[PDB]
Amino acid sequence: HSSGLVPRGSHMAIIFPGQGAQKVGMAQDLFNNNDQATEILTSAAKTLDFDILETMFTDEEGKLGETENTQPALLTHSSALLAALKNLNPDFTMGHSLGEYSSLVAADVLSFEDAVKIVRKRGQLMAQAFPTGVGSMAAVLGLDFDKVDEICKSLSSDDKIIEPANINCPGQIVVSGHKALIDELVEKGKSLGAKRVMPLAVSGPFHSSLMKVIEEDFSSYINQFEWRDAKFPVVQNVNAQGETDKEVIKSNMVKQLYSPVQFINSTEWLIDQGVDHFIEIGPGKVLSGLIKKINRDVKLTSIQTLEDVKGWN
Ligand SMILES: [Ca+2]
Repeated sequence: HSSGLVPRGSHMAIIFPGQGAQKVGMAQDLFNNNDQATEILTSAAKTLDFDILETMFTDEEGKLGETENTQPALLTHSSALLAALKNLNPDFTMGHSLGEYSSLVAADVLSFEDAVKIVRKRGQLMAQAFPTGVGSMAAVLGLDFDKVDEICKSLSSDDKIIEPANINCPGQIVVSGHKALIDELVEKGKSLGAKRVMPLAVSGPFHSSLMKVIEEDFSSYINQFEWRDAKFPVVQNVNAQGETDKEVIKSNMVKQLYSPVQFINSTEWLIDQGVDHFIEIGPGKVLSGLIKKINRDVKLTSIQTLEDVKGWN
């Protein structure tokens, strides 16, 4: 201001949701109503080997929530919104699990066509990593991280493991690992003091050390594309810090598979750099809800529809 002392603040981060934020009908309002968004949607349609747009808009096969489909659907919706927005001037970005790929497209690490192929393979490898019934995930609500981690250490036994996977906000920690231990937690969660332990609709033990089984296949595929440096820092899920290096970001995308999503620490790191406005771009406002529980003073904007794009523009 007029004192010549500009407070740390006024930085803005654009952020992107992942699995769990999809909805049938997503992006149907953009298609053929905005040229930039439609370029992205038609790119995804021409690139993918299934009918991504039918799957997003009407999902007559009820497969939108199967992660091999949901991942490219979410990337496509967030990127289509992003392409339609004018003078979005982010200082940083982050995204939740799949959402980090939307950050990579936003920061020009990856082109949209390279990223949509990459996340389709990421979804197919995750979906096929373990047979039905071997690994799963559950949301533990109402407990501090230290208590959830203790519980996980107690139940991990007999060569089976359960680990904190998605560290979302105070009172919401998703855990992941062998299904027998996930189901024991589901059964005993109330007695252990959790407000609610919700088993989740997932095909495997995502973001647990068990996902090392797909590291090699994923590293091999991602070498088929050119990765670039980021134009502004991507706060990565593995380490909760801003990264711009192409080789550091690429290596962290492979580690991301089998490492917990550090959403609380990434949110905190961004606020400690002076981010006071987060703009969520995608279907739903799930990350805005998590950030509100992390810090109630920062500003939250959600961009979900063509009308929200018009209002911003
Ligand atoms: Ca990854």
